[PDB]
Amino acid sequence: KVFGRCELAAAMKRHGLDNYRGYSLGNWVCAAKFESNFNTQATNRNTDGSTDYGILQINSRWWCNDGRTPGSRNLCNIPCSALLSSDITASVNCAKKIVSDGNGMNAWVAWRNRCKGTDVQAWIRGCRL
Ligand code: NA
Repeated sequence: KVFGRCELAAAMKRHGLDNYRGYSLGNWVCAAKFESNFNTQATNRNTDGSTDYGILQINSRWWCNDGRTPGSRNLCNIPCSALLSSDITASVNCAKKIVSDGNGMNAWVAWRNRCKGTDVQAWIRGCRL
């Protein structure tokens, strides 16, 4: 599923991501934009041989199992394929664990490089939330 911007904002809010660990909804929508372009089916191979999965490009090195990331963890206790579903529940539940890990949203390099410090509220502009 390719979410609309406000459609994804509404879904993230419903699942309690808005101001989760003190990150406003616009931060999460901004991260999703630059990680996945709002595409639940987005997959990207990392140089270390791990893969990033779904709207928030959750890495198989730590968070989900894909069966092909040697020496990796599955700290969200999910198959990485569950992160590609049209229903973002699994991605959000796993993102809540990632952002609680100590470095907040800096875990998402694209958030640090493209969203951090910017006018992230622009990403929920005009949304009925
Ligand atoms: Na893994």
